Amino acid sequence: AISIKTPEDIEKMRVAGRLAAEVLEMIEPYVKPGVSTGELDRICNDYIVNEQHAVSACLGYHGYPKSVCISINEVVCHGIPDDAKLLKDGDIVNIDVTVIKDGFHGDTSKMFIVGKPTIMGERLCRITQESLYLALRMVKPGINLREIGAAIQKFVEAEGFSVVREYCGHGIGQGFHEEPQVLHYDSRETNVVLKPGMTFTIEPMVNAGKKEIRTMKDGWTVKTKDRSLSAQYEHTIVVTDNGCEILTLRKDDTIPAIISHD
Ligand code: MET
Ligand SMILES: [Co+2]
Ligand SMILES: [Co+2]
Ligand code: NA
Repeated sequence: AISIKTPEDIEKMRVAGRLAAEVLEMIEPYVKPGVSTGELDRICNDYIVNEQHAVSACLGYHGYPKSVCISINEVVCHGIPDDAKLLKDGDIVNIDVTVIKDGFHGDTSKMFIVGKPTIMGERLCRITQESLYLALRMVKPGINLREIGAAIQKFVEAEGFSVVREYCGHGIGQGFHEEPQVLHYDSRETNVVLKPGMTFTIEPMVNAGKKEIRTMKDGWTVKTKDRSLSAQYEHTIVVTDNGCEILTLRKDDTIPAIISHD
C-alpha cells in the first residue's frame, strides 16, 4: 500500500510543505534563553491557525495535547511543550512541525541552539544535518531504501555518534504516517525500490552517546538511556524522474531544492 502521488497531489504537498517550513523560519527570533517551550508552542499554533489558515496535524493525534513537538537536549522526540520548561544558554532544541492544508500534510523539523552553543551541541547538530543531506543526495528512482539507511548509519558512526533505531521516517500525504517505514540504519529487513511520485520523510535522530532510548511515564517523551544529547532534522520529499525535490526547504537550508542525477 505505498501510495503514488499524482501531479495534482504533489502541488498540494508543495503548499503544505512550504507552510510547515515557514513556521520554522518564523519562530527563530523567539528562541532565546528564558523563553518557555509552552510559549513557543502557542506562538506556533497561532500562526498556523490565524495567519496560515491551516491546521496542526499533531493536536489530538492519538491524544497529543499540543500543536508542535519541542525536544530539548537529551529528549529524543515528542517532547511536550510546557509553560514551566524554560530554555537556557547552551540548550539544543528540536522543533518538529506537521501542518495540514487542503487535506495534505507537510512534516519537517530542525535543531536550534539557544544562546551560546557548546562544542558538543554544535558538532552534534551539524553532523545530524549532514547525515540528512547525504541521504537526500542519494534519492532517485530505482534505488533501494536500504542503501539510504545504511549510508546514514555509516556516516554517523564514523563520526563517533549513534543512530536511534526505534523511530523512523515515513510515507506521508493525505495520511500523516503512511508506508513505507524509512529506516535510518542498515537492515536486511529493508527492501523497497524507489519510484517517482512517492513522498516520504527522512528524519534521523542521532545521539551523542549510545543508541539506547527510553519512553517516559508520560507516554510520549523519549529520552536517551545514557542521558547524552540527541539531535534530529527532518524534511518531506517527493521522488522525481531523476532525483528528488525537497518540499520543506527553508531559507537556511544549504542544499538545493531540486537534486538531479545524470
Ligand atoms: C507526536 S506526533 C509526532 C509526529 C512527527 N512530526 C513525525 O515526524 O512523525
Ligand atoms: Co515530524
Ligand atoms: Co515525520
Ligand atoms: Na534533543
